[PDB]
Amino acid sequence: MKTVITEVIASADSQGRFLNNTELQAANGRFQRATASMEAARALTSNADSLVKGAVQEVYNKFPYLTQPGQMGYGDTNQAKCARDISHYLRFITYSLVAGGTGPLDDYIVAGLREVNRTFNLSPSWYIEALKHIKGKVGSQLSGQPLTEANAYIDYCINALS
Amino acid sequence: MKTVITEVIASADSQGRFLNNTELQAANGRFQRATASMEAARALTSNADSLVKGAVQEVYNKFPYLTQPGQMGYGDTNQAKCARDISHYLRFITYSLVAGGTGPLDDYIVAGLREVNRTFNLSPSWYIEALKHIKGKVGSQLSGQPLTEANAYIDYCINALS
Amino acid sequence: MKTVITEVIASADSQGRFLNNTELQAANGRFQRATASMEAARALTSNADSLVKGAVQEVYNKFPYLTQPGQMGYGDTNQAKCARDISHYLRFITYSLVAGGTGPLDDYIVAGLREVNRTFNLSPSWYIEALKHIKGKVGSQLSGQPLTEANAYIDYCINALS
Amino acid sequence: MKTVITEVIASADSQGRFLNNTELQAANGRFQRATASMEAARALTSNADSLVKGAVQEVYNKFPYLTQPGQMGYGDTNQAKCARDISHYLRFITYSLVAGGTGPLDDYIVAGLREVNRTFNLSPSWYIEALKHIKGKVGSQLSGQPLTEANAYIDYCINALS
Amino acid sequence: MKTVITEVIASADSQGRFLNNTELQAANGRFQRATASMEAARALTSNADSLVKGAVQEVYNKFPYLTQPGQMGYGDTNQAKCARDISHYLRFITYSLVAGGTGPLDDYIVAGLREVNRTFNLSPSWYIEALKHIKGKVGSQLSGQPLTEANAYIDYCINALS
Amino acid sequence: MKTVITEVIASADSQGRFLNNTELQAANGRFQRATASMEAARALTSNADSLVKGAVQEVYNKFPYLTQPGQMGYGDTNQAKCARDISHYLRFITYSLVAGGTGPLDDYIVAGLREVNRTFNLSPSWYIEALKHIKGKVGSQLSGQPLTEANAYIDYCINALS
Amino acid sequence: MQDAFTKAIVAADLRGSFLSEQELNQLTNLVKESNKRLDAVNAITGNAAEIISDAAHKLFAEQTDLIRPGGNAYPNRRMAACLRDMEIILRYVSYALLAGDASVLEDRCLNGLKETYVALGTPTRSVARAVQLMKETAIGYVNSPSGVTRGDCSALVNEAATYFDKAAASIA
Amino acid sequence: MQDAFTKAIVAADLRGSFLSEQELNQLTNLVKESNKRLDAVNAITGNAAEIISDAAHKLFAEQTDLIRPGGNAYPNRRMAACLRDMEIILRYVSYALLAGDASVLEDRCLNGLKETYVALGTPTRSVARAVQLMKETAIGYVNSPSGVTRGDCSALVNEAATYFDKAAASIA
Amino acid sequence: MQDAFTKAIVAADLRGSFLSEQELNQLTNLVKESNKRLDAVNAITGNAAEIISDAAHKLFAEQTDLIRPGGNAYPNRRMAACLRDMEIILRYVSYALLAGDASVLEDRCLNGLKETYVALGTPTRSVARAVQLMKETAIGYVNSPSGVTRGDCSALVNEAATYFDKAAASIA
Amino acid sequence: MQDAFTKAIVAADLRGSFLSEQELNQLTNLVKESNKRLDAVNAITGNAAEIISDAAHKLFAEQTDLIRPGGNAYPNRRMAACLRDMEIILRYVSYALLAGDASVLEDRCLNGLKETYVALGTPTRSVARAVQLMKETAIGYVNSPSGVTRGDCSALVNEAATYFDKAAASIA
Amino acid sequence: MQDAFTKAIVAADLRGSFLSEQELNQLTNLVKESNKRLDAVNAITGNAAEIISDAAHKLFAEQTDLIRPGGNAYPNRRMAACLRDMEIILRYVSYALLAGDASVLEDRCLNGLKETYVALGTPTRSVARAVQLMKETAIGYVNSPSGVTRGDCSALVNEAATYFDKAAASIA
Amino acid sequence: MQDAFTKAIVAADLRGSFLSEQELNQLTNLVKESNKRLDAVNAITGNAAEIISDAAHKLFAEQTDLIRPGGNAYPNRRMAACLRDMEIILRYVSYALLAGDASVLEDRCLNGLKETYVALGTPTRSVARAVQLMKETAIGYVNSPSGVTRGDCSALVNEAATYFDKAAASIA
Ligand SMILES: *[C@@H](C)[C@H]1/C(=C/c2[nH]c(/C=C3N=C(/C=C4\NC(=O)C(CC)=C4C)C(C)=C\3CCC(=O)O)c(CCC(=O)O)c2C)NC(=O)[C@@H]1C
Repeated sequence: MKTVITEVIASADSQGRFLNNTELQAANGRFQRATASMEAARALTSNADSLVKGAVQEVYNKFPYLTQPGQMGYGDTNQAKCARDISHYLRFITYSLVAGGTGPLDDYIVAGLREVNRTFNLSPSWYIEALKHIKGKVGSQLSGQPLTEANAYIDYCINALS
Repeated sequence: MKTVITEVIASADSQGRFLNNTELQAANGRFQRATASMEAARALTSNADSLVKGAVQEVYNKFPYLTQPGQMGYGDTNQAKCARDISHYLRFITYSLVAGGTGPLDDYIVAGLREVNRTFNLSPSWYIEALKHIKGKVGSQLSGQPLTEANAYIDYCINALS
Repeated sequence: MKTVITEVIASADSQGRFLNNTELQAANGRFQRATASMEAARALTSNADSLVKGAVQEVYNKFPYLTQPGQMGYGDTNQAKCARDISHYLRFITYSLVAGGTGPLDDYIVAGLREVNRTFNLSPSWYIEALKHIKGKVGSQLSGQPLTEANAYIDYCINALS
Repeated sequence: MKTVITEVIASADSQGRFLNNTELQAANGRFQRATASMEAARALTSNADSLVKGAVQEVYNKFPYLTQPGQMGYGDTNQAKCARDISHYLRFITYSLVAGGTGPLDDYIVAGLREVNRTFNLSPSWYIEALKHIKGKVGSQLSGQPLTEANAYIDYCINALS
Repeated sequence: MKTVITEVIASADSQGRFLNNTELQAANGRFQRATASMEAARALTSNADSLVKGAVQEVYNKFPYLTQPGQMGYGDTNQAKCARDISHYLRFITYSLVAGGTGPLDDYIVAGLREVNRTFNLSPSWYIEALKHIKGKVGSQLSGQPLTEANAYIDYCINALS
Repeated sequence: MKTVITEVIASADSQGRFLNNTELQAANGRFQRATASMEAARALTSNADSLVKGAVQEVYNKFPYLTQPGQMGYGDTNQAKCARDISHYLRFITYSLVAGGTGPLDDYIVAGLREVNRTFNLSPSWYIEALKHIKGKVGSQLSGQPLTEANAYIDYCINALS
Repeated sequence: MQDAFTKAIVAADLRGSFLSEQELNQLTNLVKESNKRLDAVNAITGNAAEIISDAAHKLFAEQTDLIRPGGNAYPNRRMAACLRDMEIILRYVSYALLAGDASVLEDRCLNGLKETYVALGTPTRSVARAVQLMKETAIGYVNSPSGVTRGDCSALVNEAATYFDKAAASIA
Repeated sequence: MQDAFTKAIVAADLRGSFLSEQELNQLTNLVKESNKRLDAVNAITGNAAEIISDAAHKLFAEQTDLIRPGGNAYPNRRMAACLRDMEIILRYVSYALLAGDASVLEDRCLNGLKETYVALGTPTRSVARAVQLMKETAIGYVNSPSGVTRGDCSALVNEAATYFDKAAASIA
Repeated sequence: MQDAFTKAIVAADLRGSFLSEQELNQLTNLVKESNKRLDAVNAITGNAAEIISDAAHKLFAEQTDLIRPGGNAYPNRRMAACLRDMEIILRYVSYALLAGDASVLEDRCLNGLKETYVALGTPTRSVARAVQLMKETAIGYVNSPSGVTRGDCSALVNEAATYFDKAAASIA
Repeated sequence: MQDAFTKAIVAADLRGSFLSEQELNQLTNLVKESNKRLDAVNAITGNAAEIISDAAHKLFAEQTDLIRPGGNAYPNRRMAACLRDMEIILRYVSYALLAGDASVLEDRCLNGLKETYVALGTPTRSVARAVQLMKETAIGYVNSPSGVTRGDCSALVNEAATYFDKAAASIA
Repeated sequence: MQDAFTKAIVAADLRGSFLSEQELNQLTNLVKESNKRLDAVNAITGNAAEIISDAAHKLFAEQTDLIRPGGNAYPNRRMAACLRDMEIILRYVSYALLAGDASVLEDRCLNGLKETYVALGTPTRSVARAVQLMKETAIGYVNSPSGVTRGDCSALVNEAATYFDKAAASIA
Repeated sequence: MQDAFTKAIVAADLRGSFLSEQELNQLTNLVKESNKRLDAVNAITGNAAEIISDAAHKLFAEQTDLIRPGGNAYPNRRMAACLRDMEIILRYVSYALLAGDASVLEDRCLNGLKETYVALGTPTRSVARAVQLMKETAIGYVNSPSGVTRGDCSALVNEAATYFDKAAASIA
């Protein structure tokens, strides 16, 4: 799973090489950034329920036809899967924050994303809109480098979905 | 040439990928370490003439037979090449310090090292001893993380010669 | 471009081989099917204007929100590009019919389809619905093997979009 | 074993692909040709004994030295192996006719042909003469597309021996 | 072209290596054998006309049907090409003797042999018989190691034709 | 293991080929050289103790510092390993002489030589000097082609150490 | 690879015989029925995506454990691998249906596949269930085509089922 | 690779058009003549070895300098390479004849071939002559098959000639 | 590949010199400004899809010839190849911006690219225009970030422009 | 490959949970101790050749059987293979120490290695001893750096030992 | 690969010894007899096609089941594979005869071969019989050459037999 | 690859002739002188490292610009590449000396080498000088063996010089 630390190890290993000062300075960058990252993760974890609820409701505000009979935002099961999915994204964002890299998102959401969404008729636009709403809300919960960290991973997702 | 920055770009590039937060945190480690590294480079630069002289003389102290007629520490040319070579090592250590990686040493000293030394009958032991002496001297000029940076690159050379 | 004829030639060529009775029977199947295929192409060509008009309007009946301000079925240009695109599909269906294979569709629509639609935010949804509408209409225009031909290439497109 | 059907399946499979209208038209050519092919196979099967007998004797008329003592057409064993071998060829021609391809001939006669004949001192010229004789006889037993089918596989063998 | 000398050089070169005592001893074997080999070449060169003439006649002796009208030993041109071809074989045998290897025969006769003979309907049996007859005659012209050399290259050809 | 015989077999085998006169002449060079080679091996074997003894003592005469306390020619164990190592070289030279190639030296001394010597701090100069002393002594024990053989394998080692 | 005709030839050769009447008549019936066979293969190809999608939807409703953390169709990477397998198996089943012989399915798909799944920790019976679910939807399309001449395809439907059923039994 | 149908489609697409009546009528006539086309391709395939061997015998009777030391069809290795080239050209010409289009011959055979020959020192006009000699023998077989329905194949013969003549002109 | 620090080392080595206080002061500037540099790179990465899509929409609105039959962004295959190229160039430009040096852009992207486009018949000025539009949208994102500390990034914006302008001038 | 953070995430995902307080607090302490971790990794890297060489000298002084004819560290080729193995194992141990997780050592080094040695006739307990000896010398360097801030590294030393002991137990 | 000299060296090295007078004496004899050895190897090479052909003709006269439908030397493809195997084995036997050592035959030919045949359904006893027939014809040629100096080759004939008999015993 | 004997055969074949008395005489002379030739090749092989090193030391004493920053034998990587080239050229020269023909040197070493050096910015006249210094030292060893039978090797020395001089003229 991709983190700064697995990445620098992969680098040294691809060259049959002991880790040197090149890779250790890199690793220090991961460790120095951890405090800001963990502060972001903590804020997203503790506001998770309301961040998910609001995001799901913003999807239905943006695409109102979804909540009509026959549509994919209609019924308890469709709506429960939405909340679950948006909870997944937020969970994997917190993981990436704590991990020091995009690996959790890459491995659990991004690999297979379009194949899966195509087969189950899931529009990336719904998830992009959910994530933009979460981004708006996180902007009042965090500032400074914790905000920069959170935004990086939220934007990463939005891009993966585009 | 290997630095944290070229190595994270190479990483992203090998995967056909934009740089993401993984690589940017790594890069920050390079930038955050630069101050200590530049302090080390400056001390080694300003002390270079005496560090080289003392290092060359320590080689002769440790292997006295070298300065006898017919031997490879005898004569002004043999001794001038010694001072030149040791200045090369110190120059490339300072470059590596400033560069944020082993690249300068790898590309200019380490690649071809054994083949060159074998052909010209240069003992790695002479250079190891020169570098150990320089390391002793640097230990009284620098402390803290500048020292840790200097020592890393001096030890890197000692290992490449072993 | 893939047709029965280019396919059997590619087959013989991949083995360094003259065409034999195996490939000539195959080619006969292409030639025997041409009459039905060309009858299908003729019916689709002559009703192309009304097939396109109706298909575009069915997209808007199925997804009414599209024709609201700010949406991708709003305005002369959005709607002109729709009619053009649906006309492309029908044009390449007729080409495939006449060509004795999916090659025209493969080379001009299928290759790059998802990458293009993703970048320009084009829902396969819309095109699937346009094609299903065309299929309904063609069902009263053709029967027998001309119908079976037309349906094959329409369904090919629907599958490529799924 | 190569038939139109195994060949179109191999084609679709080599591209990771469902069979489409390109391959199905090809397969129809196989099926449409089966009647003529089976009529050819029936005629060759029912006249097999006299076709083999006359072919073997034609080898001896064309190369009379073969039936002299010490030669390869001398004796009941040499002559029994001749009738067997010619019956082999006729049997694999009927199999190819029925199979919709050259596969039976390719797999059982053509693969290894020259190496085997070289080792056992079998002249291709004998077999070419036997096959030309059979072709003459079949010309009075069949007409139209059954003839065209029979001739294709007889000629295929003559070519493989040249 | 394969000789002991080109062989041992190829060997050293494939390993990125200077020639050592292993290859030099081998090369000495080539040089020591040269006297016997050149004595064989001399005898085959000076008897070439009668060796070729007798070999061609022995082919017609063994396969009398060839000299009948319509056959491949009939007429001045067919017979001239026979004498030419048998001269080629003898010439390349002398070259191989002198060269210290099979290379001349490999490069000029053996590469392409079966393909060429198959296209022009040339039986290897004719050439095998010509070569056996030459071998009988050479047995009275040479003895000892010159004979052993001559025989080796004659047998080499017989095998390449089998 | 590389000898003329394994070499020519490898050559024929790499081409899927029977051994021919090319390889057999080479093999004769090996067999013809054996007498001189075995005479060389015989003289080195019978003088082995005094050749090793004198070679070790010449190393100490050429590099006198080695026998001082703390140095690598000081003490029973360092000096016993020297005599053992020099005995290995002489043993593998006799093997290569008898074997008709460098294979014993290649496989048992040359493969891994630099890596081993680098790790245990063994100077090639010591061994070169020992071999040059042995070469001087062998020059009074052998003459002619036995001498040329002995010198080839001694020089081979000196070069492998350079 | 073998087809129905090629299979018969191989058997007749092992007897050293020209094909028998009996063998020729099975092959004559296959030729007679071949247009229906082409329609049946066309029904699968023309509806492939929907066959996989309908089967997938049903499988994950019946076995919700697969789409939870810890389940073998979680995360997105495992769901994508799963859907890809369904497409692969459906592709080889349809090849077998054109050939009139299961050998392509057996040789290029089913051979060693259970062992692969067991080594991966993929629940083999859930893969089998997926295959059966695809059979049901695939047969529905064979039986419900657009403007095809009405007639009886029950024999071809049974044959199609055997190919799907072999896949499922080989995997489970 | 293109065939006659695919060539028309590519042109109609550059105009942004459905195929015209004129284009459709020329394709309809190719379909009408396609059995004769299949017989003509079959004439080359069924007689390929003899077409090459007849052409080869005639070439080396007209140009005896090729089969002497110093000549480009000497020694055996060069003769073999020569015969192989005749085979290759005949194979691509016959592909073009099934396709009704020379693009496979041009793309996979003729493109850059003269330059290859010039680099090798192969006499390009002698290769061209070999192609012409194969044309003559090949057309002889197209015109004299066993038990084919009698009719006029002059158009297909002329078309076959164009593909051979295109090879010759490209090489010479 | 080089970066800004590595470039200085190379030049100092050609003089046989330790780095000067001028060169070191120049590198100290880059370290001091490096957080802004990371934000600037982050602006491009975090908005990459939108930079490409905004640029693409504008290009094809201006040059409607490219999306007609006969045009080099038609059919879907050519449009996809076009979009992929925009992504590749934007990716190498952003690498250059982290590095502080254009060598990765030049070595792994721009070198020989115009010649490739000319061989393909791709209109090089239209590619150059795509790069210009991506520059504009990319620079907009560098200047309009969410919740970043307010300051002056004009030097880094100018530097980013030079890398885009390097690509355009190399291609056009 | 996993690291200490990634390992925790994998486990929290199997529960369908955000990371717990407890998990976060052990990751927070790893971050707190990370500078010492970097010094410990640096101790091994900076003294790698020396660590390998002292361990090798000691092994061959304890087990003189290995450096006699018939022994597995004779001739030069086997000694070189042996020394290479020591370097490989020390490299993967040090990777594990940066990662805070043994998975890279298990996956890319230890997996199947005993079986390889048994097939080769390499004495597995002598390899284990070599690893043990490298642990002792490597830990000595971790405890004896030059000019590092003084403090307590016992936990990191214990952790390093576990990775070495892991390797030895897996091999022996 | 080993030869007779190399085999002795390997054994002397395991003892930590220079070669003994006994070992040197055996190698001296091999050198003395080496011209006869070269004739013996020459007898096989110069008559290789004939040895395989005589052996093949006898095998299939004896075991007529192999050349009937159902037999393992039927059809042409199996007969060709069979003849190729006879050539391969005879080649490796003759290599062993030049070397004075069976290791090349065991390492590059016989190792795992019976298992390969059992998996294929090739009757291993019939392969062994082919080898035995090749031995008889090969030994005939070694004994009855054109114009070689008359003498006793019984030891070399016995040695050649061992290599053939080792092949047969390893396969059967 | 050609040798002296093979070169003659190629020329005789272009005439359609058996080798002449004159050609056979040259070749007889080469055989007669072959033991000297083996000693001359053995002089280069046995002293290869010293030849390269003596030449290298002289080159860099003469051209001290090459070993300064900016010079083409600086840094260690360029020096190693340089030494490697000297060894490569000396190896192909010695191969040509065993062969009695320069074709191996020309085909596998010299062909296109000047162009390579010019592209790299390697000073071709300095490479040529290296080759000339190696020639001098190599010829010194040919003339200075240990315990070789005394005689005249001037012809072989002159021939060795031609191979070195071919290399130098081809490179400069
Ligand atoms: C122009 C680019 C915009 C802008 C930038 C700007 N940034 C800062 C300050 C900081 N930016 C960072 C960002 C990072 N640190 C990292 O390790 C990484 C990779 C994970 C990033 C992206 C940090 C740590 C700082 C310092 C602390 C802070 O939050 O301020 C400034 C302030 C000046 C400075 O150089 O520090 C500025 C001006 N400013 C703008 O207005 C542009 C829109």
